[PDB]
Amino acid sequence: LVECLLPNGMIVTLECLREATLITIKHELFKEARKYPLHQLLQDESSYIFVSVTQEAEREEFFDETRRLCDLRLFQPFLKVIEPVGNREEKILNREIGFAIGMPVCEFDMVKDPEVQDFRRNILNVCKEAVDLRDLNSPHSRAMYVYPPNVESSPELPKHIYNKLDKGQIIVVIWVIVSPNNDKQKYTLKINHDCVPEQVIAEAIRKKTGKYILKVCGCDEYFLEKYPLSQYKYIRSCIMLGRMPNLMLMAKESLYSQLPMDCFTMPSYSRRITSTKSLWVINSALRIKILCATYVNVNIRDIDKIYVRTGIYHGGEPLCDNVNTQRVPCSNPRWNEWLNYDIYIPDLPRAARLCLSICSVKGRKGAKEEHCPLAWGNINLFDYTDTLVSGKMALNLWPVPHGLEDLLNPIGVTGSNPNKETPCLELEFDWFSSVVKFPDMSVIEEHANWSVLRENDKEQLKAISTRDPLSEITEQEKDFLWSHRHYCVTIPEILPKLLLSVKWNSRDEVAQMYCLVKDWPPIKPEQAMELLDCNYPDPMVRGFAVRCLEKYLTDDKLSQYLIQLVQVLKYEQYLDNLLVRFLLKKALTNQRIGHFFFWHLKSEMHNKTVSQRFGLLLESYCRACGMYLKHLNRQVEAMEKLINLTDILKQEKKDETQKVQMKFLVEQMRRPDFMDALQGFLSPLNPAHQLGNLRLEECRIMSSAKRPLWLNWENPDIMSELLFQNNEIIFKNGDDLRQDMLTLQIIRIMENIWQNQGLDLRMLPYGCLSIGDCVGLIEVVRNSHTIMQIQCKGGFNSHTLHQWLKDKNKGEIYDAAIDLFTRSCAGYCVATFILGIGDRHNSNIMVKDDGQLFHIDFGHFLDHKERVPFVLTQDFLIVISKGAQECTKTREFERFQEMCYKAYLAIRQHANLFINLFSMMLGSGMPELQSFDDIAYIRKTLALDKTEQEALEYFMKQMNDARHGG
Amino acid sequence: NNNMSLQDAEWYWGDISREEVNEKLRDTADGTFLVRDASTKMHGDYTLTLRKGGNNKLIKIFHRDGKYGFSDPLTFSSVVELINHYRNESLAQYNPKLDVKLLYPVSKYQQDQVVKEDNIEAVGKKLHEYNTQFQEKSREYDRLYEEYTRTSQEIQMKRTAIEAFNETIKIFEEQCQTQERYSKEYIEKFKREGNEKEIQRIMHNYDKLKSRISEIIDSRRRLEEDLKKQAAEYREIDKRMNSIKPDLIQLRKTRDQYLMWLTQKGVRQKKLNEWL
Ligand SMILES: Cc1c([C@@H](NC(=O)Nc2ccc3c(c2)CNC3=O)C(C)C)oc2ccc(F)cc12
Repeated sequence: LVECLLPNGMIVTLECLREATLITIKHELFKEARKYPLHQLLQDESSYIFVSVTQEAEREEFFDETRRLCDLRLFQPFLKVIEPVGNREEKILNREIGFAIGMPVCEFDMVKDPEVQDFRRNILNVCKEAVDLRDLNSPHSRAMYVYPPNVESSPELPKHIYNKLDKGQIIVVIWVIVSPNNDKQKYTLKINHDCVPEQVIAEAIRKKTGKYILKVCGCDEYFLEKYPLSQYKYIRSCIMLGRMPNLMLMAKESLYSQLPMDCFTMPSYSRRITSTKSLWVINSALRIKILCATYVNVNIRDIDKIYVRTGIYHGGEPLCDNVNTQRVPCSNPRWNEWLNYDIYIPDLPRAARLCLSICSVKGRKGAKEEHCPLAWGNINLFDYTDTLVSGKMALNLWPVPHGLEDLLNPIGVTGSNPNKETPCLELEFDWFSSVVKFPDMSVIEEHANWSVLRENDKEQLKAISTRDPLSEITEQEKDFLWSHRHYCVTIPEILPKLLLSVKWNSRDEVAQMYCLVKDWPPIKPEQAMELLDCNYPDPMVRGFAVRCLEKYLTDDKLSQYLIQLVQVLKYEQYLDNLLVRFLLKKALTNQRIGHFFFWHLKSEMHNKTVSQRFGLLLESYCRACGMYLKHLNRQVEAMEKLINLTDILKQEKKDETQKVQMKFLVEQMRRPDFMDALQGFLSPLNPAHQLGNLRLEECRIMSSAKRPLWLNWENPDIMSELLFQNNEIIFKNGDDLRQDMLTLQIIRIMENIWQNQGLDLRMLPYGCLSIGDCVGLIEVVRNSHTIMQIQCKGGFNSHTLHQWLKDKNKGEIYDAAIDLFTRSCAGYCVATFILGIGDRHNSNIMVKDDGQLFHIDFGHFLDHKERVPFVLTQDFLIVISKGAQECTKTREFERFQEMCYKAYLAIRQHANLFINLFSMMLGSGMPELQSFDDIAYIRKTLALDKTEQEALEYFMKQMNDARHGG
Repeated sequence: NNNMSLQDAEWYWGDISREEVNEKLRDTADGTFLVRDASTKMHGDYTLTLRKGGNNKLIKIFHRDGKYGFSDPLTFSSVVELINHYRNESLAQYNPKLDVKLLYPVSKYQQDQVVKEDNIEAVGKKLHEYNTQFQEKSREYDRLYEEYTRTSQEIQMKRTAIEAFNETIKIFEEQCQTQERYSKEYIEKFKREGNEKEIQRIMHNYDKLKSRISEIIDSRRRLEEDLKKQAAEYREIDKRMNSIKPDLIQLRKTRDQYLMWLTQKGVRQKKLNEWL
């Protein structure tokens, strides 16, 4: 039953079914109005729509009558009938964008803050300069956007890959399914490895006797750019494994006819729109008043006093001493006390803040006054328009991040807790009779041009420029660097050191650095990513560390370094900065970046501290992505179904056995609405694979800790047998998956260095992705068994893994299932040591099909942080020494230890890059990566205080202690 | 003389990490200091860390040709000499921007005497009495934290339903005033023929509208009953944590001060996990 509200003061009770559309509910509505009094003042069915409130408490109107009843998400079943209002399709697009990003677009109009409202109208030329670039030369330019080249940054090959090419010749299979009755004429060619994709096809037509495009059979990847064929990550990865690259020639127009022409229209808000003193003229200290705390939640008979501790910081470091207030009683928290600071007004840096808090003094135990914070909150001192805050101000206070004992939280976010049932705190800043700005960059390069021969110790500059970012720095060195600042422009990789030496609470230091960064030579983007963590908050530093990404970072590396470039947006202070104009101009020219751009932002919209600047950033992507918003909506509705179905298992069916639960699952999945959302959509783990028809016989509930969910799809491609022919995925609801997403990204960056050295160690960094709050997707690997399963079958003995792996393959190939168990049992030991991983046993070690030695389950890696030594169990030695009885002196593993030594070193010549990725992740909110005290163990396993030859001896001692260590 | 050996310098610590000096100069008055061995391990460098106004300054002690100091002219005998020279002189001699005197040395015999039960027989029993409670503040604090983070999840839902009823109830009242516009002149004043249809047409339609507009207001007023009952209990469990968190900080200073006084300095045991 639905209650309609007619346009003439009537009310009709209409019986409904839960699949009716808006037409069958509306066109039948006006035929029911005949038997009610004022039926002649009504109008025809046209020129009327509905309106109602939804789960999100929105006053939405329904221009799209093709939607059905259950698809609306109403609050109670009522309706209303009016005439339309507004633009017709704009109201349809604003409902799409609001379903993708998880919150209404109308919410961002009830925000009065003038900062939120100039981002929305000025960001729209980054969303427009992209769309005038993805569509410059069509249809070709539109083609590269949707299917972009998946290439590698380095054209030339390692030496252990050029060997497998006899005279630089590749063998490729060019399928041609061009028979009108879908018959296939496979070919075979012998061509070079430096051949462009318009010559592989230019000669496969003279074999047969133009205007075509290649494609990876099974997963529709395309070769559209004129590169060397060996540079693609498919060709380049077949020459490694010695497999055969299966291509399939296709026609252009069969591709261009799946590229629907989409357009971008400026939104509604596109068109809705004196006497200043510089900061260098004021003469006063810095004084801040503290009126009162609106209310705080502390017990009466336990806490005695409370006070408000404050401080003036510049990116983690205090610019002066910390000040307190008097200890008022619990009941009457009012201070009204001006606090004074020993900082001088023209000596405030552009990125200064105010970090305050409210602590409690238990005491009553000798001189042991044990202080404990109750809340915290930060605020900028300047404004996004360069204007010092001068007035009164309120501020709601966040909760203390539980696990943190410090009395201030300098690393948190600057803003007010949007919740309103929180302890408030009124402040008041000092009026200077007008607006006080910040000087422009032309009155700052004169204060330094006004306050203004080789040597023999150039070796100490080099000795410091090549140091660890977590290494010591002494007072003698900071003055040595700053004094020799006009020669550090020949050693450009020293700039992260020359900036921790300058003192930011004095405006002659800072005024001279700005004229020095303005001419600094560019750095490698592997090094200009240190200048974006929580230690370099100035806006001229961070605008140097972004002109280096924009001309030295490639789309290969950006795709690898994108989980950290989305965490250093939380370290920003304003909203319309230069890091967001870069990561948005990229997501709007490459749907591979935009796919993970979306899901990384969307995965953490549930967190209230970041939930307003991401939402403003999603909304700007979803409005200019184009045709790809339709696919993202179909992916979001699929996960929504899965989250719901799993909740019922976790709450209602959480007490009977698995018999009833597996039948309820097939009972729920066989349902004709669950079955229509879970089919025919791309994959969140990889946008190039496309899921298909589900398999109810394949899907099952797993007996793991949380009881996750197994799911099996089918490849809907016409050559899915050549590549794999099933997509299998795990779905987890209740376990955080950011600890592993970062563990598997290190393993994938380790293996990429080894491959370019010439060491052919082989890892398997499978896919992982967190979609929301404690919910994510775990990729499954085909034809692999855990060591526990392989050995429990063969019933204690230590030759079971060698007997099993010998049975499963034998003959001329037995010298490859032992070469591969060794090229991968070494890599996963020079990696589970460098990262202090000690949670390893049978059930989380897996050997794949031909002896590849695969590690899994990087989730409880922590929860106890002497140290973690090493493993090298005995039965993995027998497989290395070819089953010989005595493995300790075998000749085969002496080239085994020789290749663990070459590995440990190459990960030690790249220890800075690994340091600059755990430090970009400190304000992420992960409970075990908070301060630099946790990235300390990297320096104890890589031996960074020692020297190189002393480092190697540290690791040889580590192996031998576990080679026979128990 | 005043030149002693640094083995008995109470302010001397020697071989400890940078990450334990940070929580010894945390929120302490200026002129607090200690000396420890360098991390590069040249056997005799002895870096110095100074707390001058929030930051932890770190100063190098060079050791050329049996002399000590900060600058090139190393002209002192021992570190106990160089440290005592600056416990009564200002550091502005070396650094014009470092006018601080080494006032408060971080001793180590200060807390080693605070321990009680001199005999080791009471050390293992005064220890098991302080690990049963710290392992109880663990459970007692997380039993009252999920209950906190959970109830915060409920208030945000109930607080959103009220914006639902405040919209619905406003969609009905916007019709009663537009109903009255028509019902006065189009169908009842014009139909003055003593007919009873108005008792069935408007009298039976305007009644169900008024039985609905108030029917919804009885559930908004009802929803706020548990929201007020829940927002009040959300403060009662937020107050219980504050009476537990500081006491959860003291028992971590009493176990560790009993796991070091004799449990390790008296013996280098792997027997740690049975005497707790
Ligand atoms: C954590 C963590 C690391 C670090 N690893 C460890 O700290 N291992 C370790 C665990 C326990 C103990 C020890 C060491 C020593 N003593 C113990 O008890 C690296 C940087 C060394 O890398 C990560 C990547 C992704 C992610 F989510 C988390 C991490």
